[PDB]
Amino acid sequence: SRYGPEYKDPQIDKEYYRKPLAEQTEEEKYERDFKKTQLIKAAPATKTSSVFEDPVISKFTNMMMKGGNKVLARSLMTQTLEAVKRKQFAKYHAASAEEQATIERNPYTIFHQALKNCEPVIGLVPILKGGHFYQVPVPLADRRRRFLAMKWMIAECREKKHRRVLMPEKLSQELLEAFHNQGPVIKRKHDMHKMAEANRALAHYRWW
Amino acid sequence: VDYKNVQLLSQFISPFTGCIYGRHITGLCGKKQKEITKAIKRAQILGFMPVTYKDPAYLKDPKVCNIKYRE
Amino acid sequence: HRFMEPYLFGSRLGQDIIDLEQTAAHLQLALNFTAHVAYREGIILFVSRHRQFAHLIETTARDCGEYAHTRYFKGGLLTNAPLLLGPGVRLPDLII
Amino acid sequence: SSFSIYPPIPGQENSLRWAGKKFEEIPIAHIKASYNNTQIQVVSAAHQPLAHASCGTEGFRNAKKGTGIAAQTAGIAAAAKATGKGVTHVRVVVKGLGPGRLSAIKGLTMGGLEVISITDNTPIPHNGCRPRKARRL
Amino acid sequence: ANHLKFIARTVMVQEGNVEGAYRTLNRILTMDGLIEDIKRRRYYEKPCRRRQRESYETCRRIYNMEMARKINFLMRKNRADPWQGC
Amino acid sequence: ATPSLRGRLARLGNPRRPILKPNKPLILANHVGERRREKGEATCITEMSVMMACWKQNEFRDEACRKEIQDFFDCASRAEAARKMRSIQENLGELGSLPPKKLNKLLHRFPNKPHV
Amino acid sequence: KNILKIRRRKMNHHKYRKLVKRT
RNA sequence: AGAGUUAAAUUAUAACUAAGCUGUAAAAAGCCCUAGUUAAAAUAAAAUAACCCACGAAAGUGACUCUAAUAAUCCUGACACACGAUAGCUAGGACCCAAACUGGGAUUAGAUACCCCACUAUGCCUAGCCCUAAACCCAAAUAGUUACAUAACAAAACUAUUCGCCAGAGUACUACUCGCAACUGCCUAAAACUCAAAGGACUUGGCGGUGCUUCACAUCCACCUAGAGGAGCCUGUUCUA
Ligand SMILES: [Mg+2]
Ligand SMILES: [Mg+2]
Ligand SMILES: [Mg+2]
Ligand SMILES: [Mg+2]
Ligand SMILES: [Mg+2]
Ligand SMILES: [Mg+2]
Ligand SMILES: [Mg+2]
Ligand SMILES: [Mg+2]
Ligand SMILES: [Mg+2]
Ligand SMILES: [Mg+2]
Ligand SMILES: [Mg+2]
Ligand SMILES: [Mg+2]
Ligand SMILES: [Mg+2]
Ligand SMILES: [Mg+2]
Ligand SMILES: [Mg+2]
Ligand SMILES: [Mg+2]
Ligand SMILES: [Mg+2]
Ligand SMILES: [Mg+2]
Ligand SMILES: [Mg+2]
Ligand SMILES: [Mg+2]
Ligand SMILES: [Mg+2]
Ligand SMILES: [Mg+2]
Ligand SMILES: [Mg+2]
Ligand SMILES: [Mg+2]
Ligand SMILES: [Mg+2]
Ligand SMILES: [Mg+2]
Ligand SMILES: [Mg+2]
Ligand SMILES: [Mg+2]
Ligand SMILES: [Mg+2]
Repeated sequence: SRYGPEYKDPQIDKEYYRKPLAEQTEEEKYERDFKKTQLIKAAPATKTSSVFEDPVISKFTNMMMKGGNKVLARSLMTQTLEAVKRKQFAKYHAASAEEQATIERNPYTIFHQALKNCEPVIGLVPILKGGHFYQVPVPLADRRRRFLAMKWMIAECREKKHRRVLMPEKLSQELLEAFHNQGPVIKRKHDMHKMAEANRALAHYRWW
Repeated sequence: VDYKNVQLLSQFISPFTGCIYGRHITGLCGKKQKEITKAIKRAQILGFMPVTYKDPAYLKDPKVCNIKYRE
Repeated sequence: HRFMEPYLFGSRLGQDIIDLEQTAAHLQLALNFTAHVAYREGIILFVSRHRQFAHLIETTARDCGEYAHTRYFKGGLLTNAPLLLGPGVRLPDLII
Repeated sequence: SSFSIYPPIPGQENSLRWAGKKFEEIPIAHIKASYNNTQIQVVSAAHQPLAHASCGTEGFRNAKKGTGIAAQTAGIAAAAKATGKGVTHVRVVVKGLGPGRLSAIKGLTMGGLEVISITDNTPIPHNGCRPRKARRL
Repeated sequence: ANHLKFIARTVMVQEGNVEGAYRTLNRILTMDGLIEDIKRRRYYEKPCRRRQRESYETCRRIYNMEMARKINFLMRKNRADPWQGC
Repeated sequence: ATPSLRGRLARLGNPRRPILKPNKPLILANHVGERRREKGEATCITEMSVMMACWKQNEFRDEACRKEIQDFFDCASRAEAARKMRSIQENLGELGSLPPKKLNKLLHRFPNKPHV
Repeated sequence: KNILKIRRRKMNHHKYRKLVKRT
């Protein structure tokens, strides 16, 4: 908040600025953007015009970080991606042509699919009625479900590993297990869905 | 107003319920609202007119009442 | 209004008809007084709060060389003159 | 298109058929909707019981079975057991004013069953028995 | 009970839409006070409580009626004002 | 038409006995009340129950039913859009009537006279 | 307000009735 | 006041069908000789009309029919005469449903309460008692006036004729008396003693486990991050010394 409310967030996308001539409403829109004499916040250190950066990978990176270490967390993220890659190459060369057509070697699509598989559909909020606290099923917003997915991942791969075991190892393990739906993280998501069905009547207590 | 004629009476009754409409609905002098009422009650217990619904036969008679159910 | 009845000629079909004989008799004396006040060099204020004729009245008073308050009347205006208007003041010798 | 909200009187010539049957021949779904529970029973026009489903029958328990979700579940279960005996259409009779009225009705609809008429028969004394005393003296 | 069944408090569904039919029904019952009476009869209300309720309701109705009447009588004068900044 | 006020209240002249006992005096106030905000109820419960039946049947594998999950999500989005966009338009448009503020101003322009 | 008087009488009477019961 | 009648419920009781039904903020206990639907007497109570404002002296009276019937050529008037809601009493009959009491179940520190279930006196009919209510519209009856005129609040202010009442607060709808089908009753109704006030209306606050709006931006809930409370030490309190 060293920026007044006057300051708009920057649009970092290059493709937007490079190819303007085919869209009327957007031409009018960013015309109104700069011509309004609108101040713009200085673009963040984390965010780049890079063609190689995934916002989700960056969020997970941040969520891994302890203290002020961007270096150590980016390190463990890099190492985990590399570990998933090489684990899938090791799984690729020991297989046969069919399974060489099937198996995915992209650590990015494995990350995104593992997290989409690990995100919960529905959730639980406590509600006070008649001097008792009842756990009630609540539909969740998208961002909340993504968050829950990532946080559950980091929670498990921090907590449940043996102390000898390194982080990129355990994390790549669980990324590949949650890709295939068989990981303890998806078991947690299932505990949530089962506790959301056990209480389903109590869905009337929700007033919103 | 005569208890013997069920048509005129059942004009002032709610079709679905069998209730008697009030003044704000029928729009009568107090005298005639009274009269209609007493008449209805008498015709109902003497066995001329049904209590719990308007007799289907009289459904399509002129509607004099101000109520609108279906909107 | 109850005090208006001696001034009414009568009521024609619910509308009240003011007796214009009395109206003339009164308006005579009113104009008489008003002129005598202006003759002796004293301040005449036209007061109305009605927004139709506000402009008309302000115009009228400006053209008689007289003063008009047609606006929202400030609370202590006549009672507490010295504070609202100034250190010492003259007050209207007649108000219309 | 002339559509009457009012039903087809028996003595009338009126021709409307649902699967060829007269309005009178259609089975009846009785829904008792009470504050603590909802019971549903589908019956022949001849008053022979076809199907019975309740919120208790549906494996809910005390407070839970009051809710509209439970009513809907019982409605679906009822419509299933009823279509098993092959009833396509039904006339609904709703007895009582409670949490499970509408839920049990559209739970009959959701349960793959067709509702033609919806009647409300709720006991309305013209002053019979005095009801029990008000709570919080 | 001794009356013929299905002639009263009955609505026929149109084109298979049940929700609108039930709505029509509920509006009927509410119109005739049947709902308020169903609700009021769940517990006995002692004659004096009743008397009080009726008196209050009638007062309420008088006030509401009269207020709505002054509203609609005054509604014309909500138009944009002619004399603005006079 | 308005229910009659003749002979209803207890007064020194009145022959009969009171019908109405007014809690507070019946005089038209120079303002109206503020609209009562609607009591909220649970939304999407139907689609939820459908989805939960789907789950109970298919043993809680999400891959099994992709329709009920997507439709519950769709419904929740329509409920959010409802909550956000309905607040403003329900707080402004009264349909055939006026917002309580304008009504009050109007009434203050033409006040009830108890006095005089 | 006036209820204070009524409360006094209420209590007195109650007490007295209790007394008659005992005595 | 009599006599006759019953639409909606509800129930004995069968007939199918279902294993549960009932009950709460939530449960337990209860019931499964239960529940839903289809049949149904008796009993009791009288939706809507009624946004009406009638009848009766008051209490009261609002399902239907009929009989009988609502004093005074109309001032006031008792301790005399006749009535008088609910509860209660005596005797006989009824009993659907409700329900003091009581017994179970919860709640709670306790809960001889509020909440849940069961059941009784009692509510109903006949006959006789009892004679009280915040029996208050806290505004006497009969004639008038809208003149003079605002303590406050409330239902604006007053004249005339009457009757009934009222002389600080408690003590006291009490003790003692008379009378009374009342015998834990009603009625009538003091004093010793105690106090210097007791009261009525208002004003401005504060408060409210009171209602309606609008909010909380590290902030209550929902939610994010890191810690404290457990270990050792460091340092400060409290005790003991
Ligand atoms: Mg009490
Ligand atoms: Mg009278
Ligand atoms: Mg009051
Ligand atoms: Mg005392
Ligand atoms: Mg008798
Ligand atoms: Mg019957
Ligand atoms: Mg019996
Ligand atoms: Mg048990
Ligand atoms: Mg009746
Ligand atoms: Mg007479
Ligand atoms: Mg006399
Ligand atoms: Mg008595
Ligand atoms: Mg007896
Ligand atoms: Mg008994
Ligand atoms: Mg009971
Ligand atoms: Mg006990
Ligand atoms: Mg008795
Ligand atoms: Mg009384
Ligand atoms: Mg008195
Ligand atoms: Mg007298
Ligand atoms: Mg004394
Ligand atoms: Mg007494
Ligand atoms: Mg005594
Ligand atoms: Mg003595
Ligand atoms: Mg904080
Ligand atoms: Mg630390
Ligand atoms: Mg710690
Ligand atoms: Mg420590
Ligand atoms: Mg110290």
